[PDB]
Amino acid sequence: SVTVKRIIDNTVIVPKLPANEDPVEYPADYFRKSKEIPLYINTTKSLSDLRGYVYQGLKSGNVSIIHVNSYLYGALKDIRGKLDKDWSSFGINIGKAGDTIGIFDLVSLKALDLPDGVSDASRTSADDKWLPLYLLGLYRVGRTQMPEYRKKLMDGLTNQCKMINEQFEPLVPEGRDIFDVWGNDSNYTKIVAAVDMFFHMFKKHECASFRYGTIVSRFKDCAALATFGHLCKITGMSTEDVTTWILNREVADEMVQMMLPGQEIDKADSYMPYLIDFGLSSKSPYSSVKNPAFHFWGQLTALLLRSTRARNARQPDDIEYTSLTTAGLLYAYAVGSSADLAQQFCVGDNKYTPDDSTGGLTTNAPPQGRDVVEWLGWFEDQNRKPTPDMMQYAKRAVMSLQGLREKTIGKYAKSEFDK
Amino acid sequence: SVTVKRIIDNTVIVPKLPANEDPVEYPADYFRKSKEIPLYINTTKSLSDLRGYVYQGLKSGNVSIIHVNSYLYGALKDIRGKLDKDWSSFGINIGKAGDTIGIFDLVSLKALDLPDGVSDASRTSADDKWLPLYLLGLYRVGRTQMPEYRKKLMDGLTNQCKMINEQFEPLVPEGRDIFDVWGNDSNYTKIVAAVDMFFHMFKKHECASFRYGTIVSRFKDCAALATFGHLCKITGMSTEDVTTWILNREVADEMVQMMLPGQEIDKADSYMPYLIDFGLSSKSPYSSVKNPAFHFWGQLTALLLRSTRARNARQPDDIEYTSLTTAGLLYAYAVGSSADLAQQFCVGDNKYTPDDSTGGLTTNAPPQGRDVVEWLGWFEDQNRKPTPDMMQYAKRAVMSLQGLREKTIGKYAKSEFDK
Amino acid sequence: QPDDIEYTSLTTAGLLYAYAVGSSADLAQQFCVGDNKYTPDDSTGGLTTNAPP
Amino acid sequence: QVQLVESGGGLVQAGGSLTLSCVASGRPFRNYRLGWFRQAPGKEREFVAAINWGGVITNYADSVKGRFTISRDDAKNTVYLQMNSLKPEETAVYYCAAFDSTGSPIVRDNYEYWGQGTQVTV
Repeated sequence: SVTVKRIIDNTVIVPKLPANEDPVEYPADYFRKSKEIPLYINTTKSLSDLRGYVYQGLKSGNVSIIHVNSYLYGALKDIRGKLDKDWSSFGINIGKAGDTIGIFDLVSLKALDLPDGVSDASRTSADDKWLPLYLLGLYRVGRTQMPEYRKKLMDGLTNQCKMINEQFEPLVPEGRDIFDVWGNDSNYTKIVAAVDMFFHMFKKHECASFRYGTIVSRFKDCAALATFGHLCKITGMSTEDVTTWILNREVADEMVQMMLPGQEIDKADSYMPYLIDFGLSSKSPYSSVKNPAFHFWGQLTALLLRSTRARNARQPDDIEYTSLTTAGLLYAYAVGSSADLAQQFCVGDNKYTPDDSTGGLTTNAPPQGRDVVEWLGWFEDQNRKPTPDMMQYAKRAVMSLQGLREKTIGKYAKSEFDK
Repeated sequence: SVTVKRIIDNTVIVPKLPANEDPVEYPADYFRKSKEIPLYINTTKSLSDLRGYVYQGLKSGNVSIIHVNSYLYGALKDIRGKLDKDWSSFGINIGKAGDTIGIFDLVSLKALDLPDGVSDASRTSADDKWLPLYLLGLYRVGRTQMPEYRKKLMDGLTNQCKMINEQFEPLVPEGRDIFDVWGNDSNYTKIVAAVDMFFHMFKKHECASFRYGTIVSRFKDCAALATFGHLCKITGMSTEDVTTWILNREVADEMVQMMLPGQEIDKADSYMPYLIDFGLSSKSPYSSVKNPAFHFWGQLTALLLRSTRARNARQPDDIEYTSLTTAGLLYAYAVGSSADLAQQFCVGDNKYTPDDSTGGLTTNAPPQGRDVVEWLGWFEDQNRKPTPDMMQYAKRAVMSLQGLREKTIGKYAKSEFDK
Repeated sequence: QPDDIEYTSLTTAGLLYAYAVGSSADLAQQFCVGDNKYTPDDSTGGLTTNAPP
Repeated sequence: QVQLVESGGGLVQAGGSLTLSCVASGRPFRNYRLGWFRQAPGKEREFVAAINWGGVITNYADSVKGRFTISRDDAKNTVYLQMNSLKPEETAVYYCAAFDSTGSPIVRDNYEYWGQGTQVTV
């Protein structure tokens, strides 16, 4: 905020824009208020009643989410695992010593305070096997509006056909709209998140197949973090080294935003990956909506470094495409030229001995490592304009790309450097 | 882990990524706990009952995997071979002296603790001949979801037509989903692995045709090792020489991972090639999923050295394509230029005598052998940038490649060097 | 595109503005490891004039 | 497994109040229904009161409505139950029960765990 005046008449002007809060909620700021997350559920009706409730309800268009929650409880209540080591997260010691932990030890059971429904018989305990797998799979199916990508219902149908050969989807085609509402019931999401969190620890459980459909709950609305992992993998550099190659102020603020020190983002098994479905946070701090310049920068740099995932990563709105693209060009060019090949194994204890008697002064050549302090200086020697070898390198990287979707950084990079 | 600070306000940042364990289980670490692998099977019903059980079950969509295991036992129980020399693996002396060894000496028989099924008569002992061959072939058929590559059922159908002229598949077309579940029964895999392991030792048995369908169990989930063999064959260099040409840190860690010294990876007939179906390991250490940079590097180098198998090898995800590709380019260029032709046979005891009176100083020329210590130095004289003769060589290798699949290193190399 | 405006002057202004923002990426180091930052060199005195700001 | 201990019983004057408690041991960090039952001399075990896990849904037998009150503190893993305006018809052994779920049944076949019970004489 600095004073601005109109030079024709010395009139003072106050340039101001509309403001949008859109604050950010971290997971660990939820647990300092409540030391436990509740699961609202109805424990009145019996299991074999709920089986026909949700089977006959599934066959038709009418079904109560309260009945699929109350059915998923008792349908998954007697599933267990033995902890090899202790399990604690955000001050919640879920598992103590060698005692076995169930799938609902993670949350606390509360009572929901009713749907009349309709019942069915002849439904044995052989449907308790896959009906949870089904209802869990429809959460992953019912989150995508693409007509052919929603055909993951064929892979849920297949994964249950593996459990019982004569399994065919008990839902009408109009059902493409039936389970789309299930993702709005907080307790259903608190169920799928507990299922995925449970089966992440107990990996080779006989019912680990249930994780299909709930795997989309892990790190949901946390794309930018996964782009940081993808960049730290594609570049081959450490997290602290990649962190230095951030040359844009927005990516700096966002990188400071993701790396707050008390959110267990590094723990293997934690409540953090499920901060959205558990209700630990209503606005994730690790999304590509609150970290747009980081998503664009890291994804584009990866793409220039021969990435495959980035070919379909989406281009955010309202960011500095020019500065971000130049930064990604210098970074990807630095990593591209500096392969840093070094001998690793020797036979007769003979290693490569570099020759230091090269004194013809081979200057005006790019640096030898991947240090930012040297590539910024070389780039200054290039007048902060990308050299034709950099632009040609990027053209080499983005050309021969085919089948590119619109609004993706693959078509963006191709449309930017391939001409 | 090194301290990183933000230079605008000295704020400390901790760049951290989500962690995934995905540990690695070696085969020899299984045998220090249990000195034998069990096969859970049901020995209640008779052989001629199981013949109609699985024949009439095969003709329809319903069949019990317990019945095809219990039938495969007695259907293969009286098959034998005479050992020329002793046979021991991981502290298990399966064969002693000259005594004959059966197909289930490898495992220990335990009792499975039932499927009601349905029986059939008129089924003689002439179906005991090929019904095992069939049920074993469907394990190999039911592992591929490609529509025309799953037409190996025509080669199982053919191989049984050789046994009995009027053999036609006793499975409905929907059966493309019937044997896909068989691969999930641990005891069925423990059967196919014992069949293949048995028929590898006894090679010219009259029932060696049974190995068809079980051959896919040998070195299953062990691709990277086979790429090491393929590279050590295509290059023509020794394993220790090829091991030195590893210039990437990831390929170094993975190469150290595969070559742990107590896993019998060099024994001709061992339990190691079947560590997955036998249940010796749940996560193989030799897969192209735990050794991605090695698979990409070795396969690409092979492809540049006129390989045919590499034209369809798949390109892994999240690796350093740039550094790996440069390493494979220097390696393949070194092997390509240095044919190392040397006289082998002479007539009048006259050999090629090289001339040492060449003193015009033909420097700035590539090295003469395939030593890494010299090619790294020459490459340093090239400023660690591939010379136009190297890029032109790779273009010569990858051009004229047709019919390339997507996501394969053939289309990758072609799209990288052919322009 | 609105009607009845000075397309010529407005377009020239947008060209100078967009060219200024485009050429001046203003890349600057943000995080350092061993407390080493980019130190610009002021000993460049060959007079690289006639260059954009 | 779970163990339940009933405490708070005794004799009281005809028309007097009383409050039983039930302490749970074992695995209190899991869904488990809480109900009170009783059995009179030569009378089959009958339902008295129940409470859901969260501690919002409750229900009482007709013979005790108004008088009795049920409550639970799952932090201390217990469940109190006030018994005001007692009557000699209220004389029976009172049992604390648990069935693992998210509700409270009105029958005795819905529970899975039972205490040993306390005598209450009026």
